[PDB]
Amino acid sequence: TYSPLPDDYNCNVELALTSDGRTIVCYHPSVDIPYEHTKPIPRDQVLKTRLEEKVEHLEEGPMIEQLSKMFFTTKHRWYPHGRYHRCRKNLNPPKDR
Amino acid sequence: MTGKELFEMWKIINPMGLLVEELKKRNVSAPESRLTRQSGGTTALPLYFVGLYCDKKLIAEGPGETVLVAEEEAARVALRKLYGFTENRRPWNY
Amino acid sequence: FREVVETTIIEGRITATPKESPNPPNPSGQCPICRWNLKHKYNYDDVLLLSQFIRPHGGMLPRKITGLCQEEHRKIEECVKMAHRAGLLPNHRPRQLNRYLTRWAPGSVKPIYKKGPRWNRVRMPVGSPLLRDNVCYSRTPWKLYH
Amino acid sequence: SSFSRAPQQWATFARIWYLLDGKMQPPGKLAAMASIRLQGLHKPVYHALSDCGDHVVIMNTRHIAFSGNKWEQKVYSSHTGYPGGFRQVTAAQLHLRDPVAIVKLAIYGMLPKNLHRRTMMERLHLFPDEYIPEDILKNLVEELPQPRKIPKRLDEYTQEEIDAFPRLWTPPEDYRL
Amino acid sequence: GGQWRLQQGLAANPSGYGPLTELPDWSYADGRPAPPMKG
Amino acid sequence: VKCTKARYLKKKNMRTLWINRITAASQEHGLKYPALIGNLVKCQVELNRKVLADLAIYEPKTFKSLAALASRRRHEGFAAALGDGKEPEGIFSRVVQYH
Amino acid sequence: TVKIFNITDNAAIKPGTPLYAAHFRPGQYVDVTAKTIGKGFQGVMKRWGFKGQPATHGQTKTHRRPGAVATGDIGRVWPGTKMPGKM
Amino acid sequence: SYLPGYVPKTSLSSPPWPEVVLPDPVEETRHHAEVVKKVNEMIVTGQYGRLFAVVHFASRQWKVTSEDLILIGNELDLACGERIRLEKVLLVGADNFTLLGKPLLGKDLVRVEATVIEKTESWPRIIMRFRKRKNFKKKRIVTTPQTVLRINSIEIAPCL
Amino acid sequence: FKNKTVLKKRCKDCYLVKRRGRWYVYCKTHPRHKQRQM
Ligand SMILES: [Mg+2]
Ligand SMILES: [Mg+2]
Ligand SMILES: [Mg+2]
Ligand SMILES: [Zn+2]
Ligand SMILES: [Zn+2]
Repeated sequence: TYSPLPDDYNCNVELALTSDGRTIVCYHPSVDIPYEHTKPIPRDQVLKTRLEEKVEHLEEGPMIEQLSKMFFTTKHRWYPHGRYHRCRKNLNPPKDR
Repeated sequence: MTGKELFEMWKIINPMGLLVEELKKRNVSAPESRLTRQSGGTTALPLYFVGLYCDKKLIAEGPGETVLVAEEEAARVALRKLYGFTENRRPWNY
Repeated sequence: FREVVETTIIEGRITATPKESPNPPNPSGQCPICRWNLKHKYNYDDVLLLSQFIRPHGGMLPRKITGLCQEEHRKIEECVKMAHRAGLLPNHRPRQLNRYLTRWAPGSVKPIYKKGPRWNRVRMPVGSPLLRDNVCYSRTPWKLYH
Repeated sequence: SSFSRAPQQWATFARIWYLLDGKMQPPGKLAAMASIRLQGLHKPVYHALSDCGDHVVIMNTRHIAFSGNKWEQKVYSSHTGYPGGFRQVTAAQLHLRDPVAIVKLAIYGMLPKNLHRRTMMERLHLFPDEYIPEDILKNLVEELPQPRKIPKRLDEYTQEEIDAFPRLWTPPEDYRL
Repeated sequence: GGQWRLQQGLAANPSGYGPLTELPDWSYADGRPAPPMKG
Repeated sequence: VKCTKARYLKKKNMRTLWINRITAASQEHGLKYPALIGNLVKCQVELNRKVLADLAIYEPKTFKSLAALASRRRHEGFAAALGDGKEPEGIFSRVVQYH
Repeated sequence: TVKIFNITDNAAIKPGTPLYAAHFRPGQYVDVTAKTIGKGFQGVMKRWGFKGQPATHGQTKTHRRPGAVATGDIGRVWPGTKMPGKM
Repeated sequence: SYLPGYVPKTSLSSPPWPEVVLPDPVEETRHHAEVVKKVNEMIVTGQYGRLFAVVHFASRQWKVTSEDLILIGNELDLACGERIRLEKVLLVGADNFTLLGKPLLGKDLVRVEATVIEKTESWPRIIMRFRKRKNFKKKRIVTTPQTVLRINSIEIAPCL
Repeated sequence: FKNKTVLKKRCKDCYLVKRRGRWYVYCKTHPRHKQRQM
């Protein structure tokens, strides 16, 4: 009836000591998300259904405020940069794993 | 082939199709997709964790920015689990 | 208790009175607080105890009648003032800014326009120096000044 | 977890929309947990250049509570930089003008004073009442628990609690009360 | 945890005179002991 | 000169980042950083801050095991402090002795 | 010019409607808003009514200028300082 | 009848933290035995894969797995291409179980095998001292010798 | 009122009241005895 932590969010941690007492053994199988805890996946007569291509060009001000409102950022991220920094940027960065 | 994954070495097109064919040929029910976890949704950067279930039992779960790509990634995870090429599998004995 | 009515005819009657619970854990105590082992174990939240020790109209009962000692009486008085300001006694009323731990009366403090240097800073008092001696249950003591 | 690399990165660095309630909460305790969640310091993948803050939605900011006499003592100062721009308003006056200003200013003071601060502020969302927009309400995950414990007014006590608490003293039978 | 380690007699720094700091770091894969560390 | 002194600053900042991430993971499991660290040292588990943050990120189940172990050691210490007598030492509060 | 008039809900009039001068009546009080006569860039005497400097008695090229614009302790000029500009 | 010491339920009467009762030691010891036996049967069967280990080496702690690389910052008196046994294993873990030493795991339990694959020098590190108006400027350049090891294998044995 | 640091009752009718955070000496019969604490 004792549990050091709740056993319902990541894994079922069971602690143990060996009989000599020199090593600690942890048994932690994962917890699976239940079916009951999930949620189901959400679901011109005479002419062609013409594809609706409109791209209203917006000025720098309205475009930056639209981007900033959509991504919850400030305008300063969207304003451009100069040629000094543009050529300072590393376009072949090192990549690990 | 040490540090690469299955669908970086072997390109596939319809992981859901491959998964349902495998489940049909090993005689279990067709997997049901359900939205296990969800963040955002009305934003431009959502997170969807879609799980694949069989007889009300979880066989896979996968993340994505949309529900469809989350379902596709969950299908890929299920295929890796069935084929045995999983990320925490036993490394090669040299 | 005792009531008086007017109708001119005025008369008083004796009505039913509550009694102490039968077996106190410390029968050798003097005040009811000392008797029931509550010496440092109550705050302004404990409106059950404070409602035992107040009048029907929010005022306070005196010492010769409550049996309280002086330290306990002053502590109950401050707890009752803080409870009244926190609104924890909705039915003990006389005759919107939400508060708790309010030491002074809200219409008598002037705003701190000039805080001092940080060696001579003007602090805002919170709580009560009479309730300074309560049980801490913490490795950091009560902060009486914010 | 056997994910692909791009979905694994998306899952690791995805943003979460936490929900926080006002209703008798100190603005600074609300602000401490809001600043933690807005910076991303609750994540173990935290780094200050990892841009790993999340969205915090605080409601009922009109019903916050100040301990002590801070409603009448605490002064917010600003200066419209014209000669004579110095304004000093009490927390009461500021609350009666703008019912999100106190919580907003507390969170603003607790966030780090760099060029990321206003970005975290624009991921902070404050609403004075129970009303939250529908898009935010479909965005939310995890209503965080309240830092204060709602000391439970006297008339809210059940009769079981009232008669379980013992009567401390005997009143004299001739007192007017 | 230095005062706890002092109370148990296990130094104060875990890099002081314990098995963790005095046992050899490695040995040859067939089982031959390593030449001793200079520290 | 900045390079030469930034070596020291690099070591200090990396320890600060490790403490931050351990704090985050411990608080996700309901513990605090002093609780976790002190009770792991009392459990004689000598994982440092670097590998503790690494386990916080890449092995969440191993970190939850460590957090449950530290929480149990904290509870054993509390129970021994309240008992104050010669009650048995506790399973995880036994100390392995070396000679 | 289009101008926006704040009205209550009971004073709504259909868009596209003509308005005349008998909307107003004699013996009443009105407020009249307009862009004033522009004077261009003007100095402090015409813009702000500064007293300026005397003509004779030794004065060098200073008859129509602002004197000190601030004090010496502040190393700046306060915002809103009256200076030459567009009137 | 109230016991002597009964304090009525107020806010400060009882401690804020919930009361915790630990398991009875003999039943808990049998539980430890059954958990260790289950994990030992898991090791015997082989229901694991991709072990990792936290290993103490060259004053440092490395979280290594199989097929790994670590860069030790000193020479290691070993020829290139040579297999050695890492021994001071603080932790070994897998999916569904981990093993923890106090402070070290026994060498009968876990074996870490690595291989010296490179012995090299670090890029030059500049040490410059400068104090102003006191003519204090010195420059030194060092290169610290280094050894790159590949972690080959992490093997656990049934010994619990 | 007169400002005092030390408030003293100069009559038998003077009474001490703490109002708006300060002590006051009020006298209903000798109004010159009115004192305000500093
Ligand atoms: Mg003139
Ligand atoms: Mg001249
Ligand atoms: Mg002239
Ligand atoms: Zn007493
Ligand atoms: Zn007088």
